[PDB]
Amino acid sequence: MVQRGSKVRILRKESYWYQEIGTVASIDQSGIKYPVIVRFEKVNYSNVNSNNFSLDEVVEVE
Amino acid sequence: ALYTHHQYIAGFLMVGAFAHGAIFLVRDYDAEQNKNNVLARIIDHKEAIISHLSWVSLFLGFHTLGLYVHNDVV
Amino acid sequence: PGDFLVHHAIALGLHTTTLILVKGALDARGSKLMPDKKDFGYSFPCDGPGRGGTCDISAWDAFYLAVFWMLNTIGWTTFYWHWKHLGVWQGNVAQFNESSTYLMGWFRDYLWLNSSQLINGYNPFGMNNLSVWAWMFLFGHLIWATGF
Amino acid sequence: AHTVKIYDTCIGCTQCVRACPTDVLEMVPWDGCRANQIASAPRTEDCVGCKRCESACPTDFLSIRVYLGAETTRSMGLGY
Amino acid sequence: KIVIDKDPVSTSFDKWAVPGHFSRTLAKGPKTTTWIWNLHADVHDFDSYTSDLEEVSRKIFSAHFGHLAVVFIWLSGAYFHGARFSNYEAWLSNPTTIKPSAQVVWPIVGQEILNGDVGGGFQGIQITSGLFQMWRASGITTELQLYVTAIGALVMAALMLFAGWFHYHKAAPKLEWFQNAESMMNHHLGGLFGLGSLSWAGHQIHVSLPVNKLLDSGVSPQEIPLPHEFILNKDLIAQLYPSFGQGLTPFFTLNWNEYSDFLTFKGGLNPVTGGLWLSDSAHHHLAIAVLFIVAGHMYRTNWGIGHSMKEMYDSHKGPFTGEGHKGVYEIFTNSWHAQLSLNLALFGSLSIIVAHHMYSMPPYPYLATDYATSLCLFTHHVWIGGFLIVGAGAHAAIFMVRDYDPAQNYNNLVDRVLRHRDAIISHLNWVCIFLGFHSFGLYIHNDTMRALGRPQDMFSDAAIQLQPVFAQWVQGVNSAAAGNTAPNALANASYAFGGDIVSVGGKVAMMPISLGTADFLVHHIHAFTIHVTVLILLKGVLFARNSRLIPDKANLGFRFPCDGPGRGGTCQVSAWDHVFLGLFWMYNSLSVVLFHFSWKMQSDVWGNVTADGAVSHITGNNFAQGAITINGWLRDFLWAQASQVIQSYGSALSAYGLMFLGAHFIWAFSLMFLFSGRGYWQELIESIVWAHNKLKFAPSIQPRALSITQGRAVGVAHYLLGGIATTWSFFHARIISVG
Amino acid sequence: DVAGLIPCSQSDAFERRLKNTTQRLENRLKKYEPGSAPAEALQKQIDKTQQRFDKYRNSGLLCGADGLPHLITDGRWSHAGEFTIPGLLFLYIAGFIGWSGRSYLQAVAASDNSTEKEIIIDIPVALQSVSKGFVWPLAALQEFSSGKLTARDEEITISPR
Amino acid sequence: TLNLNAPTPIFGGSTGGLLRKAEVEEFYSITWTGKSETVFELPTGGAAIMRAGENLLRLARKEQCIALGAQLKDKFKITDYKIYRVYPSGEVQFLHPKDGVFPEKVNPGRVAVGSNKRRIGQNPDPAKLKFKGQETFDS
Ligand code: CLA
Ligand code: CLA
Ligand code: CLA
Ligand SMILES: CC1=C(/C=C/C(C)=C/C=C/C(C)=C/C=C/C=C(C)/C=C/C=C(C)/C=C/C2=C(C)CCCC2(C)C)C(C)(C)CCC1
Ligand SMILES: CC1=C(/C=C/C(C)=C/C=C/C(C)=C\C=C\C=C(C)\C=C\C=C(C)\C=C\C2=C(C)CCCC2(C)C)C(C)(C)CCC1
Ligand SMILES: CC1=C(C/C=C(\C)CCC[C@H](C)CCC[C@H](C)CCCC(C)C)C(=O)c2ccccc2C1=O
Ligand code: SF4
Ligand code: SF4
Repeated sequence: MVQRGSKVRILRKESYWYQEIGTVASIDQSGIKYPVIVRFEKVNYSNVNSNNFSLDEVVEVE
Repeated sequence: ALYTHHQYIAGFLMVGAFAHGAIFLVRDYDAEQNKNNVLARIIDHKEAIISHLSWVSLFLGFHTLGLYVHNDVV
Repeated sequence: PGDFLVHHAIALGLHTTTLILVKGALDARGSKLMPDKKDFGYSFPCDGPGRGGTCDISAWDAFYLAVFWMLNTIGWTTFYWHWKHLGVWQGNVAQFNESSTYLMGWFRDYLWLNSSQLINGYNPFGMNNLSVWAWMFLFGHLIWATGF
Repeated sequence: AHTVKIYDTCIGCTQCVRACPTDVLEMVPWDGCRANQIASAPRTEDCVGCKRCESACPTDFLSIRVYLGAETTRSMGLGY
Repeated sequence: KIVIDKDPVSTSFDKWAVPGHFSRTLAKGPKTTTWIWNLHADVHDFDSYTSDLEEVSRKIFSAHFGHLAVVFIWLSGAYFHGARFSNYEAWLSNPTTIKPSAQVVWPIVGQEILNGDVGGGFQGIQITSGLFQMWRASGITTELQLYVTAIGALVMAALMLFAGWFHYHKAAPKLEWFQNAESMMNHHLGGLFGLGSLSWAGHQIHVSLPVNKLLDSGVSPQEIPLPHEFILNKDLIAQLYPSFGQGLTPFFTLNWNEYSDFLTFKGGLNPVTGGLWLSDSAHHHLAIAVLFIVAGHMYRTNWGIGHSMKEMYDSHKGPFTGEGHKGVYEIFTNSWHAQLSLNLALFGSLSIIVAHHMYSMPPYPYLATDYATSLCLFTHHVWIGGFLIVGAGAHAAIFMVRDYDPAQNYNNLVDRVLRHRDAIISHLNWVCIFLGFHSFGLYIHNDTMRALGRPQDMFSDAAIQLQPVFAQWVQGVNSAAAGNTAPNALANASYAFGGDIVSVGGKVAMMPISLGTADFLVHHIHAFTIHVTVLILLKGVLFARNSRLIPDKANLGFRFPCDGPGRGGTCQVSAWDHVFLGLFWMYNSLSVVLFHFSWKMQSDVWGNVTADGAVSHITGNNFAQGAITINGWLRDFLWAQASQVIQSYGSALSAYGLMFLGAHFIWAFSLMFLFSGRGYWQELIESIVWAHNKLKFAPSIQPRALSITQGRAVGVAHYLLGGIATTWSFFHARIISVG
Repeated sequence: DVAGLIPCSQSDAFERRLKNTTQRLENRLKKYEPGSAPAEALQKQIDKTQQRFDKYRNSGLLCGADGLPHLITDGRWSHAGEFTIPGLLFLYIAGFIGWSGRSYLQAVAASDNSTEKEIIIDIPVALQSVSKGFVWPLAALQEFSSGKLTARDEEITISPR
Repeated sequence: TLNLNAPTPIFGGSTGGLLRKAEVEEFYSITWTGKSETVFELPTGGAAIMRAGENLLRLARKEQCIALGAQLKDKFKITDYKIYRVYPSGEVQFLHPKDGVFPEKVNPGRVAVGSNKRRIGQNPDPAKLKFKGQETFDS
């Protein structure tokens, strides 16, 4: 279980920020798949900084 | 004409060697079946091979060009 | 010392051509730009203008850039074979000795000095048996420039 | 026709639909939640393959993909 | 009506800190490295971020002051280096023998071998800019007059630079001060062009003509009185052309015939120098002034009399063309780009007209015998002119994307050209293919005929003749025109059409450039290469908004790389990419014009004259039978005349040899950007960010590959720089040695 | 004498390059006025030539049949000043510029706006990294031993497999 | 329906439109009501004038209809554009709005065509689907 503000590492192998550190901005309090919103320092090639991940793709390195 | 014949073919054969290995990796390679062998380890540190090939390309070309431009100007 | 500088140009060519060829070999299955490059095949143009624009991204186009590099590497190789032997065969080894150390002697004393009797294959006073080569010389310039 | 497949990491952002120049895409309600949406491509025969729907998807490595298949007269974008 | 605003912009350094301050897209910080190139791309494009035409035009006005500053700064350096570091004083005593020179090179690592034996007791770089011949025609005899002019340009440079600060930060004019085109046309015609040619006509009479009358009598540059003595001492202006003793009473009483000795119509070349007669050019700009001052009283202002350009276009409409020119005035007083493109078209079209009128009618004394300068003066202004014509097709395309309004343009002359553009482009498409076959294929035929031992089947002068009869006739009506249809002129408009050989020193100043079978071929190569250059640029203009392929190409922009790989692939569809492709074709077109010029003159025109009168030219009349085949273009021009740019190592011409090979590099380096694409490098950089992220020091400004539009731009920039600077080095090292 | 290369003090082809370089400048001097300003710039050029032939004769270089000084990199200590000694002199200077820009970026990245400080360079932090850059052959030794010179591969981003 | 005949805008021009492809198979027509007599750019060349209308325009491509249908929603705010594709020498009537509403708006009763119940990193290798009729993205 990840909470907001927690510094996570992404295990989604397709992501631009795979195996990189980001801070969770929020989690969605419903049963929606991919609820974990992580904000990253580094922008991807579409110059965005957020994505929706699941709890299986993140860890709790804090 | 005989040296220049086979060397230009050898370049075309050596480029086509890496070309058909590259076709193997899209079509025929299966990373769930091929794991922990020599093949699935070279893919595992492929950034280490390209960047160290990015150095020796850039190490020679910075210097043997500058060694020529030195000898030109001088 | 002239043979020193060419072998490191050659070693630059074999390393760079390998660099392009093992780039698209190992990155044929995905990168941070296009992670699903195995879903699109070996030969496909691009993934559009999105994600910064992905021209020449495929594993086919890494072959395609290294064909310029092998022609240049064998071009470095066989220019060095030919001009070294053009002084060996003519008995004047000193022309490759002093002029090959700097790139103007490579230009003046190989491409300019030796292409004189070729380029007089057909002058306005006659023609020789080299006029099939002087034609195919210019024929080769025209087809090369058309690829541009 | 080019194949357009929409993956489940879509968020109902509606951005790829309004960036389509040939009106291929549309929004549809989702089964398991019945509140959020997803894009859908019921008119893939109209798809020219411009990949403008991938330039508008906000998810990291976009939820809608375009695979350039066989080229008909519509997908070639021919006025003749 | 002058209307301004008082202090709209403060003079602060708060925005000097932040780069990218002007736009909402920038100044947030570079998250990637494209921002470093996004900043330098859209700075001087004021129209994008600022959405007020009043604010946009104030930026444009005060910026030309900054460009006026850098020209004056550059002009002072032309005058300072002629004052300090030149042999201008020794050159006036012997102008044929001594080579013109400035730019002494410092005694460091070996570049003091470039300070060569250039003439007299001076050592420096033999320059090819013609400033020595321009300052002699201006009358300058000592270096003090050059030194004060270098100071005079720097105070003028500060004057323009202060005026750009003042007219944006302090007193910026409103929009209505800029939209007054009739008062602007009135002022620039009579004031800038008329008084500028009236006041320069004053210099050529009082200053240039007296000192040159003694210089062509050949006394000394020291014995000649200073040019203020020709204003003060009226006895001194009476011993040479004694019509100054009557004052301005021939002028006001219309008895202008008394000025028949310093306002002539002699019209030839000076037999002592080989330049135009200065009394012709004195009479010239005086006649140009009155035509320009009178024409500046044409357009209407706040005094009722005068033409209105809005009502000349209304009721200039025919039955073919619908609503006529109705709307082109309102387009031209609102679009800054349509004003830019048209003023760029006829600035670059003029710059080639300047080149053609200056080798054949050499305006300056000892410019014609200076073959080292007359070729570089031709090849410069041709090259300057072709860049500006590509900027015409560029900025006409930027007009179409955001300044074109369909509501203002219904059935006018912009609408009706955008409605039959498929008829314009395809008929332009055919006439290139017709000209490419029937001009280049006549070289391919002549290659194949001379290769196969069939010299009687090619197109030559001793073969199937293609004589240029429409140009040889015009050579006849202009060589026999002095005395019959221009009866007051003593000699012809030029010696290029027909006339004697003017021989100044031992060398030809000018001689009749004949036209033959080869000249038919190259002038149709020129007709072909221009028509393709038009075809790429005009396709970019007419299809800048839409096509059958992309119907919303103006919604995507003037400068975007592609609409994707769909519709078969839509790479290089935008209006910017046609400007990018036309740059090579402009490079392709102009480089043949300069190859045509450099060998036409060396074989048929330029050369030496013996003591009897026979001419021996430079390359020895080999343009007639050599320049009809591509092999003769390779063997007798590019191989035979680059024998001075490569045998120049170890001599004073060595920096031409180094610029030769050094520009072959940058040309060939450009193909790395042109032939390849971006998405290779963006995954190659992903291996280099890894090898920097491994040692924990990867930069926070994330490295990106150059964009698709930038990679095209950085490849065309090094392409032109690589080939022009090769042609720069080949031309300079050749004609300095033989001419 | 390592590859048939005679030393340049007894190499006659090298001593003949001097005879033709000054003869190509004395004939360049023979036409000018003797007290003039281009005359003294050629004698400054003639004597600059004599200061490179006497500099290469006494340095013990190896001249071939052409008469030009050849360099010998296998590194021998009798020929150590060709590549080994300026190569060591190179490697400290390049590693100084290398470790300075690496120490600058690690300090800047743990701040509020890291990308801002790459554009406008903080002269405190820039001159700090010069102080941390002069000690780099010592500083990298305890940096590599501490484990914080490199990163493990679970911390770097990496393309999909 | 298409309501042909409907008045063409007052145009008279455009080489660039509706050539021989239209008479054999598949041309398109966009129909709208323009609430003025104002000028608008065509995808062919630029002007016509929109009628009071019932305005109709026969275009060559569907891509040219949505480009014009975007201009009427942008510049004139007339979003009532209703494109078609013709009969016997054409294919399919009533192309847009396909379900009585714009595709960016949600409408129940639509079915998710081309949906995938997986991510893109969960796509199989092509070697697993080699020598089969399955493709590496279809489900
Ligand atoms: C014996 C070795 C060998 C074999 C069996 C193959 C076989 C194959 N290759 Mg490989 N390849 C080879 C060597 C080989 N290649 C070499 C030496 C290179 C480097 C040059 C390559 C680089 C390569 C690439 C990049 C690709 C292949 C592909 C293929 C596959 C399809 C080829 C095809 O249909 O193209 C059709 C054939 C042509 C279009 C031939 C035209 C090109 C020639 C060179 C034109 C010659 C110019 C002209 C005639 C000269 C005139 C003279 C002048 C004086 C006028 C097939 C499996 C493709 C594939 O997808 O694999 C699954 C593919 O993308 N090959
Ligand atoms: C000297 C005092 C001074 C000061 C403090 C300012 C301050 C300002 N000016 Mg002003 N201005 C000045 C004089 C001054 N100006 C002058 C002399 C001119 C006439 C050129 C102008 C005309 C002007 C315009 C049109 C605009 C400004 C603007 C500005 C504001 C932002 C500019 C900026 O931050 O970029 C600083 C820019 C630079 C440091 C680059 C200067 C480039 C110079 C002029 C030419 C360099 C080319 C040179 C020849 C190099 C060739 C290549 C080289 C390799 C050889 C800032 C308040 C902008 C503004 O107010 O936006 C709302 C704006 O649009 N100024
Ligand atoms: C030297 C290389 C080269 C050649 C031959 C061409 C040729 C052409 N370009 Mg291309 N172009 C080039 C470089 C070249 N370009 C480069 C480097 C670029 C990138 C900037 C471009 C970008 C470009 C643009 C943007 C455009 C062109 C266009 C054209 C065509 C002009 C129409 C014409 O007059 O054809 C005449 C044909 C010739 C001069 C070829 C000579 C061949 C002889 C006469 C006939 C052949 C002999 C024989 C019959 C062969 C058949 C026998 C065989 C089958 C057995 C022509 C095909 C334009 C176009 O297509 O508009 C119509 C156009 O708009 N090109
Ligand atoms: C001198 C001498 C010697 C030595 C020799 C040696 C030892 C050699 C080696 C050699 C070698 C060392 C070689 C190698 C080569 C290699 C190559 C040729 C490579 C290539 C590769 C490739 C091309 C790959 C590809 C691929 C990929 C990429 C992926 C997957 C698939 C494949 C695998 C296909 C001796 C002892 C005898 C004695 C004395 C003399
Ligand atoms: C002596 C000699 C020689 C030899 C040499 C050799 C052979 C070497 C090798 C070496 C090697 C084989 C090495 C490699 C290495 C490896 C690695 C692994 C590396 C690493 C590195 C790093 C990691 C980096 C760091 C840094 C620095 C150091 C500085 C700056 C900063 C930086 C961070 C960049 C010769 C004969 C030539 C010559 C004579 C002398
Ligand atoms: C080589 C190449 C690149 C790679 C080139 C890049 C990334 C440019 C980077 C090179 C410059 C020189 C980096 C400059 C870095 C610093 C500014 C250096 C500062 C040094 C100071 C001392 C001045 C592309 O991105 C590309 C894209 C599209 C088509 C072709 C190409 C292409 O050919
Ligand atoms: S484009 Fe992709 S991310 Fe955006 S709404 Fe459509 S499916 Fe979702
Ligand atoms: S430039 Fe990029 S988007 Fe355009 S066609 Fe090429 S690969 Fe596709």
